[PDB]
Formats: sequence, structure tokens, C-alpha cells
Amino acid sequence: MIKAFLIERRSWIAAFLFQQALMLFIAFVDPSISFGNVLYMVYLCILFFIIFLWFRYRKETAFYKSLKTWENNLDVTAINEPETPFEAMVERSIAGQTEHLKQTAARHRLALENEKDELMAWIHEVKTPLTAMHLIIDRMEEKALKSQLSYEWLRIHLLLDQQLHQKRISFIENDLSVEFIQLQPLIFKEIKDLQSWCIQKGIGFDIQLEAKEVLSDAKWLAFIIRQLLTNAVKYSEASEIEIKSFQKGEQTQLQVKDCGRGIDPKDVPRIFDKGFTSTTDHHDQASTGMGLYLAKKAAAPLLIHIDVESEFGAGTVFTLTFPIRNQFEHVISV
Amino acid sequence: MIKAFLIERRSWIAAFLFQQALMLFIAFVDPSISFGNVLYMVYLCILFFIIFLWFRYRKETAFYKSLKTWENNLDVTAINEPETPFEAMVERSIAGQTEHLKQTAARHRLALENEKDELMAWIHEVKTPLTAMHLIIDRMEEKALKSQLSYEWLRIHLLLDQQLHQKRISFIENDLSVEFIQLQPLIFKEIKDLQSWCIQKGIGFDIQLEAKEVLSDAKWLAFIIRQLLTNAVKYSEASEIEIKSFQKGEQTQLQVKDCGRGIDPKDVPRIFDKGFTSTTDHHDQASTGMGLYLAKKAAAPLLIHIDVESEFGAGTVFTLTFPIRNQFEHVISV
Amino acid sequence: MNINQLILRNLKKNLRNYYLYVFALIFSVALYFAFVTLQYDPAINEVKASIKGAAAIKTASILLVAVVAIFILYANTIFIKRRSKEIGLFQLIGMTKHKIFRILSAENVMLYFGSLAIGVAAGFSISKLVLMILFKIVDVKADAKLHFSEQALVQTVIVFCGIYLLIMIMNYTFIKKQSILSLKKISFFQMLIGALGIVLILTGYYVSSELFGGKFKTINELFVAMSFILGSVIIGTFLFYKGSVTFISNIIRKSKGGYLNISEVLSLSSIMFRMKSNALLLTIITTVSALAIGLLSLAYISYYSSEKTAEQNVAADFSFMNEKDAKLFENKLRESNISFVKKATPVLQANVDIANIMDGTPKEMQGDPGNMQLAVVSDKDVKGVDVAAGEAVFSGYTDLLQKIMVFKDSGVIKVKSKHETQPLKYKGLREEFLVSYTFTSGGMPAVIVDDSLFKQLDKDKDPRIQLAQSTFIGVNVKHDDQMEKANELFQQVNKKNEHLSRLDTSAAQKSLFGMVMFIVGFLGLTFLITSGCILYFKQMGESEDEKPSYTILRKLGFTQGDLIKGIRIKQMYNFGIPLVVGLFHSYFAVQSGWFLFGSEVWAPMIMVMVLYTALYSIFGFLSVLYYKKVIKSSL
Amino acid sequence: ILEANKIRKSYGNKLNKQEVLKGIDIHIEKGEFVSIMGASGSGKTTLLNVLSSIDQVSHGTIHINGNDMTAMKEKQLAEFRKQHLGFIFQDYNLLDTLTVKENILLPLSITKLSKKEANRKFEEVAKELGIYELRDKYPNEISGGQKQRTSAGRAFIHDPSIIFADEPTGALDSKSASDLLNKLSQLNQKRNATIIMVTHDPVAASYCGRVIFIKDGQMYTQLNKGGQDRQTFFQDIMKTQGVL
Amino acid sequence: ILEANKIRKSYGNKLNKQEVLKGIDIHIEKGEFVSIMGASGSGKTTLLNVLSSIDQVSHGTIHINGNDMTAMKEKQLAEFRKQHLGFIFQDYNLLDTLTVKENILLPLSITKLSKKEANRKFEEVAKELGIYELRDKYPNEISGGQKQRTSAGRAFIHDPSIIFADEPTGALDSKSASDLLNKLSQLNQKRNATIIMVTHDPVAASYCGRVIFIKDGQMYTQLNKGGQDRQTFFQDIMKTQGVL
Ligand SMILES: CCCCCCCC/C=C\CCCCCCCC(=O)O[C@H](COC(=O)CCCCCCCCCCCCCCC)COP(=O)(O)OCCN
Ligand SMILES: CCCCCCCC/C=C\CCCCCCCC(=O)O[C@H](COC(=O)CCCCCCCCCCCCCCC)COP(=O)(O)OCCN
Ligand SMILES: CCCCCCCC/C=C\CCCCCCCC(=O)O
Ligand SMILES: CCCCCCCCCCCCCCCC(=O)O
Repeated sequence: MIKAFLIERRSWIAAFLFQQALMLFIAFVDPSISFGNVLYMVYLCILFFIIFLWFRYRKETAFYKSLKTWENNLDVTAINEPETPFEAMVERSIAGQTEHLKQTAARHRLALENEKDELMAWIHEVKTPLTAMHLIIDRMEEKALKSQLSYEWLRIHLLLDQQLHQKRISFIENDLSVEFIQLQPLIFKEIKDLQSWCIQKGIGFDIQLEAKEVLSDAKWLAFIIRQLLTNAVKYSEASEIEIKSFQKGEQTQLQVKDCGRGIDPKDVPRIFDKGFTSTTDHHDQASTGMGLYLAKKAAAPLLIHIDVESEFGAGTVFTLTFPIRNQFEHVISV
Repeated sequence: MIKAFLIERRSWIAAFLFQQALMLFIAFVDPSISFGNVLYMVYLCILFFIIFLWFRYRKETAFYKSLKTWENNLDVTAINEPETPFEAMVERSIAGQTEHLKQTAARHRLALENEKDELMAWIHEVKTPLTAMHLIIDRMEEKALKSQLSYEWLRIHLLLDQQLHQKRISFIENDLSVEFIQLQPLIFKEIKDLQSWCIQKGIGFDIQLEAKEVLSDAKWLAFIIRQLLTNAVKYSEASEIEIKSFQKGEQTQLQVKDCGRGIDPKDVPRIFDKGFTSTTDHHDQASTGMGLYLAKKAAAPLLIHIDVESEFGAGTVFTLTFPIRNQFEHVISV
Repeated sequence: MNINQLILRNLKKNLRNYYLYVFALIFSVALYFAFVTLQYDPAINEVKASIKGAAAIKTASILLVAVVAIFILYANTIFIKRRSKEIGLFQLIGMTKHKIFRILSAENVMLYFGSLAIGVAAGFSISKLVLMILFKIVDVKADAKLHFSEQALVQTVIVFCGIYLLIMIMNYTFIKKQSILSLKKISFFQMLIGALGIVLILTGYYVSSELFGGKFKTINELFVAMSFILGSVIIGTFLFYKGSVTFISNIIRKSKGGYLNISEVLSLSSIMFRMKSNALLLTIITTVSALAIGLLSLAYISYYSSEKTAEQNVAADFSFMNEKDAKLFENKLRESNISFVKKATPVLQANVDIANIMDGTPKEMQGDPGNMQLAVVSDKDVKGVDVAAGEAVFSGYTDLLQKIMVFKDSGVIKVKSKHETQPLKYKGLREEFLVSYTFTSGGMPAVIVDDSLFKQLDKDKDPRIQLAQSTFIGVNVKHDDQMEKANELFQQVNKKNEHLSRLDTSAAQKSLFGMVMFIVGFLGLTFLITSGCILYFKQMGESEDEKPSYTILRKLGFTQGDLIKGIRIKQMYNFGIPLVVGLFHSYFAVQSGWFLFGSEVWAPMIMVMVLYTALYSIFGFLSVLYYKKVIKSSL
Repeated sequence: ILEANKIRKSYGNKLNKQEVLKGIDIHIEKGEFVSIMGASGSGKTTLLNVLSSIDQVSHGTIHINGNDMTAMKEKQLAEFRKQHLGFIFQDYNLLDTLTVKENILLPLSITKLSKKEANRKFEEVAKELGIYELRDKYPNEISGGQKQRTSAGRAFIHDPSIIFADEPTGALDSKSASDLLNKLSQLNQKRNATIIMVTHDPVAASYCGRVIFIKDGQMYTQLNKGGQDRQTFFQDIMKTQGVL
Repeated sequence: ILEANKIRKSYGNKLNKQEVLKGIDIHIEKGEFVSIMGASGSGKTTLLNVLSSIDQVSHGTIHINGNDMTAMKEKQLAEFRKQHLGFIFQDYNLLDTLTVKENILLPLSITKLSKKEANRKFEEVAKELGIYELRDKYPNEISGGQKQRTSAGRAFIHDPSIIFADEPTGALDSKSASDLLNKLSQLNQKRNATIIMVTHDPVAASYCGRVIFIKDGQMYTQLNKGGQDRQTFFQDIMKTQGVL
């Protein structure tokens, strides 16, 4: 601390000493000069200079001391307000660099948001020919051809709806809303939506709903139903899907169970991860596996919990644990 | 910067001059020391101090001038090499700031690359069901609804394939390749793709290709050809297309002549602008409008000249000038 | 292109590299102006001494200008040699030989004349300081005042204009001469020259040991020995650098085995090949440094004698020859309120034989040993010793004699009287003087005989060698009090300057040797600066020839902090040898004649060597600052 | 010993960026003699520079003998590259004011091995490369081939881990090159030390164990040799290069 | 262009007289890259003196474009070499006080010619050699290879016809020497100019197309190259030099 100040100002102490030595020499080599008085003045000046040096060090070495700690300090305002131009120079340079960095980061984020915006827009103008194809597909007569075309329409429609909902799941935080929802009619229309797939694959269903009222977002609850039902249907064949709704404790649970081929015991807990797809059959390579992870991610803002009970060769049981009504008392208050 | 230096060290000079003044005062006031033998000491000390200050100014005021010279424009290493201990900490802080900015930029670029990879995977899983829907749709037996579903298949194809041209033009500059190309198979493939739609619109193809070989790249010129053909058709209704290619001197020219509505003279220069859409016909809303600007930005490295002869109520004549074959010898040989 | 702007860039580049040259030029101009201003000051005549006075500065100036001119000429013939890679290029581009001369005689004239103009400006404010320094060694009071002394400017301008004319002549003689677009193991002789040089130096020192001993004692036999000593020393010093350094370096190299570290490989590489080329300059440097140091030491040793010999030459504070003058001066002192303790003693001159008491050789004759004239005094007059018959006690120390006249213990001492001779024995030697040197010839001591024997010796009164005055008329002083008024009374009594006073013989010697030391010291400082600059101006070339070596070593992992460490030792080995050889030369030359000036050594020599070593090692420190710059840009 | 994990490097002058690494990550274990080659404008030389401490790595992670050396200061990095990573350069890089024995012993003056141990180690090194007859002869008296052997002997005296050779056999005739390569192979056989070498000569690369054909910053397969004939591997690498 | 016949260099200092050159007949035409090579003590410097007209010629009949130098005076010789001949030296000679650009523009800044053509010429030379980006740097802050390239380019701006060259590898390592030789070979093709060197480096002599061997003068046994693979030619050159 003191050592740096001394080793920097070593060029002025030498000048002071040289001045004192020259004055003493000239006073000594003269016949009309009192040597003792000059010596006394030299001693007094040395003492006063030492005191002045102490004060100068103490006052001076603060700005660089603060900016030295600033380099890895968590805060950024640790730099003291400058009082000397030689420090205001560094302050100006650092402030300019910081503001340039901030502006660059903001510009990059803004550009990314815009490009996502054009992507979703183009998704919409691709969606319009999709409903054109839906109309033309609704307009045939042959049972087999209509069934196949409707199945392909439904598959591609659900894929691109999943992708569009993946685009908006980045800012789903902006459209949260909680209201009462009836389950049975919504399930009926959702089952009607998946008619082509179950017609082609001959998959049955069972409906057992003891509970009728839940609390979530209508569109998001419908999308959760879509995710679970499409996953079960694509992972089951010619099986009766047993759905059960009951209040376990203070939480409403929606237990849906299929009777498909099941999942290998080694891979049971890995369903919720990104990209998890079946590898037993070569037909499942093209599958995405993205819906489960995004459903898990955006399940938290709706306070909906998912539980899985899967067995190989028997089926998979999925539980949708709705949160307590009294747990929404805190949410509404906040 | 003399003023800044004199203001900065406004204490040591004052101390030295105060000592000289005190010596002069004690010599003057006391009738015991000759007054003619102290002015010489003051003179010598003042001379030495002036010389020392002049020699110290240059060695001190360098770093804080180089810092302002660099500022924030460019040449981050233009700052002088720190010598004194004080400037080392400032240099360390500046280096840390620069390193943090570099890390932020690298993270941003990585995130952009990841999102590009995700959207490209979405493109792949759109392009495989494209093949699926192709093989399923090319199995039905009707005629009018067949033409319907056929031209929407090509409509989706257009926008979705244009998206591949967009993602490719994001890095187009690294895919140059020059060799002879036969245009007749390309034209026949385009007609076969647009067979149903051209038949529905009743557009005959007058193909007489006098020229046989051209020297350019295949993919983006093919894109330009389909884009120009679609534009010329959508500025037309129930008109015959005259496809004429002649070896005009040393360059090949495709003169495509139609009998469409044409372009109004007051808006001819604005057709090539980004985002331009024709407001005369409501059927042109389905056209994206990004194809023409993408073709222009891709053809600038290709040295392609497009000549337009559009007459309102008579038709539109588009003439594209292939670069001379000898012009690409500088690209092949060098 | 842009001839003027190119010349300006070249001038700035030259000014950045050569700054010690400007410093030396200004320092030389300052001293020359100071001495020439001091010579013509009317107050210089207050320096009373045996020497003329202001006729010695006329020697100092003429002997200083030669050194200045030699240094400037050698520096300007070193500077131009390092600019051939540009002369050849300018000769091949198409510029003739009458434009290159104007190119390289406009980047030098401004520098030289600016330094000259600055030197005259800064020589005005040091003349008073030099005068005040001078009027403190000679111990005189004056009223030194500041003045310009317009006579000095003409001399300075003429001298330096002539030197510059010679420089231009020499430069023009080289450019259009050497041009025409032109861009190891030891031997048998080299294994003998080093041994020959070492043995020559050693035998020269051994011969220098004796000189004024028991041998060679003849008025003309010393000169041949001294000339042989000087010749052998110079020849051995020359042969030392051209062959003996190689031998020692070879032994040290083929004694380490094969494990040489970085410091040794950086050190031995330079001074085994580069010191051999420079063998005509280090000799001059060493000899001149030794001469200056020795002369300065003696001039300070003789200052201690300027006090002891003045106290001792006159036994009392005054000495008187004439009875009437002494009595009238005493009458004047009577009303001066001065209590003088006067004592007088008759003095007799008798000859004796002391050939049997000298333990040396008959060559130490200094006259007939059987007929040395000595001073004999009575026993009653002496108040400190009471001798008896047949016994004699010598008086005085006379440091010369102990190294010249070696005296034995009690033997037999015969007195050469007219018709008798008594045997006496040597009891002891005293130290104080009871007789002024006038009565006892040059430096011969005085003997004491018994009062009883004095009653026969004075009655005999051999009338052959007796002095004109047989008395020691001399007035003493009371306790330490004011003496100046008695001094001018003494001078106004004696206008014939034939009496000797204690406080007047202590001034002429002091003034003379003060002037000698003043001149020698300033000349030595000038030569120190000159030699430092000259030795610094070759390390630039030696380092720019070693730059590739650094680059290669740096690709093997070595860091700059180790190359600088090795350079810090290479520079010490480069700058140490001449200084050590000069110090040995000075110490082995001074000791031969320390007992001819004063009676105290080891006092001045240590101070002189310490000051010289510091002022010479400043330049040694001022070279690693260029070595570091060379290393840094050798990536 | 040397594991590489996606090392990045872009050559830029602050205005134009030219990337030269395109997905390189090499897995190298102890005691194997490899060779890196391919094209003329390829980044194989840049790859060898960035792998060592000569050039800084843009993005990625490297591991030398278990140590992670990417994000560490210059002083300890210099200490690492001094006490590991011996080197053989394209040129001799020898001093003329020294002898051969002093030249191949100067870099050992940092640890102070006394004298007997240094002499024994120097004798052991020299009697294997056949330079013990030239202990006290200046470098300007020996043939050009012997200087390369002297440089190799200097490089193989402090026992480093990875030996970044860079085209040693570039300015020799057939016989001296064959002898030098045979000596290097024998010394690799005796003393366990990984040698990474770059070359353009097929006969030079024939003595190696594995060959990596970097082409425009890509893997593009790799040979394995094995218990095969030397000539058969020679024609194998000839036809592999002919395929390129 | 050059037809050197009957190469005679006289001697006879004090009493000893040596026939270092004993009469050699030399044939080159337009656009060759010939380099004569010998051994130490064969007077390569004297080869420069007799060929490059550095000193006064003694005898012989050699003509540049049919202009014999033995029927023409000293000042006329200086003018002829300054306006018709160029040189490249062993150690680069660049003024430190000037800039990279100023050093190359110096030779043309003495004839009082228009500025725009000089700027265009410097643009072309810098772009074709690769030192364009360094237009405002000093010779104290650039490496040896860049300095040597600038020195080589200095002689390609005064509208030259023939550029001599002594060994351009004394103060360069292998990488810089290879880059300089490749650049010079490319310059030979773009603009037609004959380059003659006499070097002691077989690597630097492998780049040539016609190599001439001497031992004391007239000895020939020159090679032809023609369609060699550029490496077997190097081996043959080294073998022939060793044998002879
Ligand atoms: C008896 C009376 C004694 C009076 C003695 C007075 C002599 C002192 C006076 C004036 C010195 C004139 C000669 C030296 C000045 C030339 C040095 C100089 O100015 O160089 C400039 C920068 O300064 C330097 O780099 C050199 C620094 C040297 C400081 C002055 C040193 C001169 C005296 C020290 C000699 C000490 C020897 C003592 C031995 C007894 C140009 O360099 P740059 O790299 O281009 O940087 C430019 C900054 N933007
Ligand atoms: C080659 C060796 C170089 C060494 C330095 C040489 C500098 C040249 C200058 C002056 C020569 C002085 C010789 C040595 C001094 C002798 C010491 C001596 O005599 O003792 C006493 C000291 O008095 C003196 O001699 C004066 C000493 C002043 C010399 C100062 C030493 C440095 C000289 C450099 C001055 C020039 C620089 C000008 C710009 C700063 C004399 O008696 P006192 O105690 O003063 O009492 C008087 C009545 N009470
Ligand atoms: C031989 C006489 C010595 C005294 C000379 C007096 C004149 C001094 C003049 C000014 C000195 C200025 C040089 C100081 C340079 C900066 C100091 C430093 O960097 O260490
Ligand atoms: C009192 C006499 C001795 C004085 C010793 C100090 C004199 C100054 C020493 C340094 C001068 C040069 C400083 C900068 C040199 C450089 O950067 O090249």
C-alpha cells in the first residue's frame, strides 16, 4: 500500500533532497552565511515535509484503491466520485466501455426477439393452407382414403401446433390466467378431435370422472390433455384407456392409465426429459419427445403436477395433481 | 495538457516555493545574514526546479493521453505499456472489462447458433412429413378436387422451400460452383410440378430453347426462375406463356413473354423493393413477396442482369442475362 | 522525398540516442567558460603563493582543450562509422556524393551549435560558484561579485569553431573514400604473450618497490630505473588485454566441464573475442586514471605536511637572526600587552662520524660519513633532558631519515674534534626540534652533550664550521590568544624578509598545493566524464551485434527476467577490469613515494578512490537501460 | 495423455474472420507415435501450434497428463511448457559460440543437477544417438545431418511428456534421414514418450504407428497400421494419398 | 536477354595471381529463373562483382540486351545499372526513421513524376505481395519476414527488367524463406522478369528451373528439371553437390 506510493513518487523526494543538499553546500562554502541557521531550517523543513507526505499519501491513494477492488467486486458503483482530472479520464473511459457493452447486449436480444416474431408470423401463413387442406380433406367420400388423409392432417396439425405453442411457451408468463373449468365436456370435444387417429389404430377409451371441477387455464389445461392423450395414443394400441379423477388429500388428481406395450423399466424415469423417444422400433426415430419437457416446464406457473406410474407390458399411469383451492388463496392475494 | 498537469500536482510545487519564500524572508528580515548571498541560492534552485519539471512533464503525461486517444473506437491495444504501479491496476481493469465483453459476445453467438439448430430441426421434421403427404396425396382419383389439393401442395411447398432458401442464404457465400447446365430438364421439372395448376389456369408452354448450355450455379438460378415464373403468372390470368431463349451475342437471354395485366408505370420501379405486394388483386396476398428480394440479394454475387418489359394490358416480358462463359474462367482458373 | 522533414526526423532520432554526448559538450563548455572568466578576474591576484598565480589557469585551459578535442574527434569518428548501410543505399538509388554530405551535415550542426549555445548560457551562473570554491581552499577573504567577462566568449567560440572545422574536414575525408557500393582456437604465441605480460607487470611492480631504498643510490641512476619501470608497466598493460585475458578465460572455460549456465555463457562469449580488438584504448584509460588518482592523493597528502612542517621547521613561533632587530621588536611588543616567554640558547656547529651507527650501506653517503656537520647544544639550556658525559641523545623524527638514514642502537659514537675524540653511545631518539632548520643544514638532527663536556667544547671552539650567529634568538607566545596584530607588527619590523615566522610558512605551501589540487581535481572530473561516455558508446554496437543471440535463446523457453539478470553481470565484468587495474596501478605507484611529501596516508586515497568509483559506476548503471530496450524488441 | 475437446480457432485481423478449425477433438494415450498430415493450405500446422503453448485456444478444453491448462495465467503456463513439452524445430536453432555438449546441456541449467549426474545423463543420451565422438567440436565443423541429431539429443535430455516435432527430415539426404528416423523409432521403443510429428514425406510417416489425415479442419478417417509389413503400409499410405 | 560469354576475372595482387574465374559461357533467354551454385571458397562474392557490376569489371564479353559493359564508361555504367538493373541483398537495408510505405516509394521519389501513378503502383505492389495492410507501420514493429518482403518489393517498383539477388536466406528461418521464395516465384509468372541468384542453400536452389554448378569456373554439369516432382530434383541436386 505505502510501498507503491513511495516507489512511484521516488522522483520528487530525490529532487527535494538535492535541493536541500545544494542549499547546504552553498551556505557552507560562503564566508557571509550562518551555517547553523541554515541547518536548523533544513531540519524543520524535513520534519514538515514528512508530515506533508503523510497527509498527501493518505488523501491521494483512494481512487485507484477503490477501482482495484472494483474489478471483481459484485457491485459496479464502488468507484468513488473523481476529484482529479487524471482519474476522471479513466472514469470516462470505463463508463463509455460499460454503456457500449450494455447497448450491444440489448441490441442482440432485440434482434433475436424480432426474428422469432417473423418466424411465428410465417408459421401463421403456413397455418392458413393447413385449414384449406382440412376443408378439402373433409370433402371426400371414400372411407379409407378419407381416414388416412384425416390421420395425416391431424398428425401434421398437432406437430405444428406443438411447435407454435413451443414458440409461445417462452413468454407464456405474459398470459397466465386462473378460472374454473369443467372437465367432462372439454374431454368430449378433445376426444372428438382425435377421432382419425383412433379410427385408424382402433384404440378404445374409458371415461370415469368422479371429480368435475378444476382450477387452471382453459387453453393450457386443454393442451395438457392434448399432450397426455396423444402420448398415450402414440404409445398404446388397441387398448382401453382408463381415466380416473379423484381428490387425493387436498389436491385433485387426474389419473389416466393405458394398457399399451409400456416402457422399459430402465427408461421409466427419463420420460420428462428433452428428446426422449422410443428406440425399440425403427418407426419411432422421427419422433420428437419435446412435448413432455415443455409441459413439465410450463406446468409450474399453473401449479399443476404430473406423476407417472409406468410398467413394461402392462401400461402407464399418468396422474395430474391439481393444486389445493386454498393454495390459490395465497396466489389471488398476491 | 500543461494546465491539467499543473493543476494535478498543485501541492509539491507550492511546498517548494513556500520553502524558498521562507528562506528569502528569514534572510531579508534578520540583519545577520547577507542579502546578496541568498538570491544566488534561490536562483540556482529555481533553475534546477524548472529544468526538472520540464523533464518530468513528458515522462508523466503519456498514459492518460494514450487512453483518450484510444477511447472506444477501435485498436484496444493502442494504449501504451504501463510502467508505474498506479497505471497497472487501470490496465488490469480495462483488460477485465474487455474480456467480459468478449465472453458476453461469445455467449450470444452460441445462443443464436442453438436456436438456429432448433429451427433447422423443425425444418427437417416438416420436410419428412412433406414426403409422407406427397406419397399419400398422389393416390386419389378425383379431378377438380385433385387439382385443388395439388396446387395447395405446391403452395405449401413454395413458402416452406423458400424458408430453406432463406436459411441457406444465411451462409450462401460458401457454396459457389461453376459448370455447364442444361435448362430444358429444369423447365420440364418445373412444368411437371406445376402441371395441374397451369392446366387449371389454362396456360400453354411455348418452349423453343435455341441455346443449349449456360455457365452458372444450378440451385439459386432455378429458384430465381421459379420465382420469376410465379410472379409473371400472378400478374396474369388465362394467358399463354412464351418461353424464348436466344444466344444474344456471347450471352444467353431468356425472354419470357405473356399476355397478363402488366404493371402500372408509376409503380414499376417499386416491384423489386423488399416486402412489395401488388394491391391490384386480392389473390396476390397469398404470395409471400420475399422471393424477389431474396433472388436479388442472391444474384448480386452471381452477376445477373434482369431486364423487364412490362406493358399494362399486353403482358410482361422478363429478360435475364446470363454472364458470359469466358467471365467465369477467372473463377475457375484462379 | 521531403528532404527537410526527413532531416528533422533524423535529427530527433539522433537527439534521442545520443544524450550523454550533449551532456559532455555542455559540461566541457561550462568548465572552459568558468576557467577563462576566472583567469581575468582582477581579484585573482589576492592569492599570495610561491607560484605565479593567474599563470597556472593558462596551463589548465590549454591542457583541458586537448582532452576535449581528442574526445570530440574520437566520438565523431565513431558516430559516422555506424552509418554505412545508408550511405551505400543513397549511393545506389542515384544521389551523388555532393548531396549525402549535406544530408549528414545538417543533422549534426544544429545539435552541436545548440549544445554550444546552451553551454555558454549555463556557464554564466557557475563562475561565482567556482570563484567561491577557490577562495576557500587558499583561505583568503574577498568580495567575489557576478560579472560577464566578455573576453571568454571570443575564446570559447574560436576554439569550438576550429574543432568543428576539423570535424567537418574529417567527415568529408571519409564519405568519398571508402565507398564503391560495398554493402577459432588459441595459438602458441597467444599462449605465451599473456604469461609474458603478466610477468612483465609483476617485475615492473617489484622494481618499483625499492627505488629510494638501499640500492641504486646515485643522482643519475634513478632515472634509468624509473624509465624502465614506466616502459615495462605500459608494455605489460598493453600485452595484458592482447593475450592474457584469453588465457584466463580459456582456463576458466576448460575448468567448468561442460555445464555452463546462462550468466557464464553470456559473460564469456563477449570478453574472449571483443576485448582483444580494443587493446589500444583501455591502456590509455587505465594509465591516465592511475596518474590522476595518484597525483590527487599526493596533493592531498602534502596538505597534511603543509601543517606539520610549518609547526616543526621553527621550534618557537618566531625566529630571529639580528640582536638589534629582535630587541627593538621586543620593545614594540612591550606596549602590545603581550606576555612572551622568551628563551634563548647559544648554538655551536661541530662535525662527528656516525658511519658505525648506520645499518644500511656505504652507498647511503650523503656526504662524508666521517665529516657530517651536526648541531651541538648545551644541557643547561634544555629543560627536558639531563644528559651526562659520554652519552648523546639525538633529537627529531624526520620521517625521511627512518627510511633513508637507518640508525642502530647503542654502539660507539666518536666525536671528530680538532685533537680529541670521545666514545659515546646511542641512548635514544627524541621527536621535537630544539633548533630551527637554518642552523642544522637541510634536515640533519641535533645532538645533546653534557654541560661539563660543553665547558671544554666551547672553550676549544673549533673555528672551522661555526655559524655566523651562535644563538637561537626567538620570541614565544602566551596561551592561545589573538595573534594577527603581532603578525603585522612582525612584518612591519622586518622589511628584509630574513626572519622566519610560524604562521607565515603555513600559507604559501597551502596556497600552492591548493591550486595544484584544484587544477588536478577538475581535470580528473573532465577525464572521468569523457572516459565514461566513450566506454558507453561502444556497448551500443556490442549489444546490436548480440541481438540475434537473444532471439534464438528466447525460442527455448528463457524469459526476459533472466536475460536481464545475465546482462547485469556481463556489464559488471565489462566495466570492472579497467577500474581494478587502475586502482592497483595507483596503489603500487603511490606507496613508492608517500614518505617524500607528508606523514599521513590511507586518509586521502580511500576518499579519492570511493568518489572515483561512484562517479564511474554511474555510467555502468546507465547501460542496462539500453540492453533492456534491445532485449525487449528481439521477439 | 492428450485429450482434446472441441478446440476452436479463428484467424482474424479484427475486420475479417477466417476460421481454420472445423470440429477437431483428438484422443491420444501414452506411448504412441502419431503423424498429422494433409494438403498444403490446411490448418495442421495451426493445429500443432494451438495444441502446444505457442498459440492460444479460442474455445474448447485441453488436458495434458491430467492437468487442465486452458484458463491459467502466463507465468505458470511458461513453467509448464518449460518443464514439459520438449521441441524439435524445422531448423537447427544452435549456437555458434558453444560446443555440441554445451549446446545439448544448456537447457538443464535451471534445476542444478550438480555435475556427475549431468555427465552420466549426457553420456547415456549421446551414446544412443552416436554423437559421443563429437563432444568438443564447434558446430561449424560437423555435417548438416549431425546437427539435427544434436538438436534431437538436446530435446531428449530432460525427459518431457509430449514431443511436438515439426518436420525434422526436411533438409537431409536419404541415408541421414533414414538413420535419424531409425534412431528416433528405437529411442521411442526404449523410452516411453509420446511423439507428435508433422511431415509431408510418405517414407517419413511410414515409421509411425498411426496417421491422421486432416483435410480442411476435418478428421477424414485415420490409419492404424498394426502388425503389418512396413512396405505394405507404405503403399497403403501412397494409395490413400492418391485417393485425395 | 543475357548471354554471358567468356567470364574473365583478372587478379594479381602483390605477386600471387589467381584465376578464380577461368572463362564460362552462359546462356539464358527471356523469363528464366536461373541460379548458379558452387561451394565455399568458389568466390560467390566475386561472382556478384563480375555479374552485378558492384565493382569495376576486369575482362569478359557480357551484354545486357545486347549492351556490352566493356565498351562503356563508369558513370554510364552507374546510369545503366540504376535505370536497367536491380539488386536484392543478403541482409535487408531499411531506414528505421521512415515508414514501410515510404521505403518502397523512395526510389520513385527522385525523378519528379506524378503522384497518382506512384500511389497506384504502390497499391498494386502491396496487394500483390501481401503487405498492403501495413501501410502506416514502422520497420521497428514488424517481424523479419515482413521486413525482407518489403526489401524485396522495394526493387520491383522502378520499372525493372532484371533483378539480381544474393542469398536471401541468411537472416531468415524456414517459414519466412519459403514464403518469400513462393512469392518471388509467383511474381516471376505474373510479370515477366529474370531473377539470378547464387546461394549456398540447396532448399533455396530447389525452387529454380535451371541450376549451374561450378568448382573453379568452366565445369558445367548443369541440370534441366523440366517436369520433375520438385523433391527428386532436390535430392539429385544435393547428391550432385556432395559428389562434386
Ligand atoms: C556544470 C554545469 C552542469 C549542467 C548540466 C546540465 C545538463 C542537463 C541538461 C539538458 C539535457 C539535454 C540533453 C538530454 C536531453 C535529450 C533526451 C531527450 O529529450 O529525449 C527525449 C525523451 O527523453 C529520453 O528518452 C531520455 C531521458 C534522459 C533525461 C535527461 C538525461 C540527461 C542528463 C542525465 C545524465 C546523467 C549522467 C550523470 C553523470 C555525472 C526523446 O525521446 P522519445 O523516445 O522520442 O520520447 C519523446 C516523449 N514524447
Ligand atoms: C577524480 C576525482 C574526482 C573527485 C571530485 C573532484 C571534484 C573537483 C573539485 C574540487 C577539488 C577539491 C579537492 C578535495 C577537497 C579538499 C578537502 C579540504 O581541503 O578540506 C577542507 C574542505 O574545504 C575544501 O577544500 C572545499 C571542498 C569543495 C569541493 C566539493 C566537492 C565536489 C566539487 C564539485 C563542484 C562542481 C560542481 C558544480 C555544479 C554542482 C578545507 O578546509 P575547511 O574545512 O573548509 O576549513 C577552512 C577554514 N575553516
Ligand atoms: C556534474 C554536475 C551534476 C549536477 C547537474 C545539475 C543540473 C541538473 C539538471 C536537471 C536534471 C534533470 C534530469 C532528471 C531526469 C528525471 C529523473 C529520473 O527519471 O530519475
Ligand atoms: C548526483 C549525481 C548522480 C545523478 C544520477 C541520476 C541522473 C539521472 C539518471 C537517469 C537518466 C535517464 C533516465 C531515462 C533513460 C531512458 O529511459 O532511456
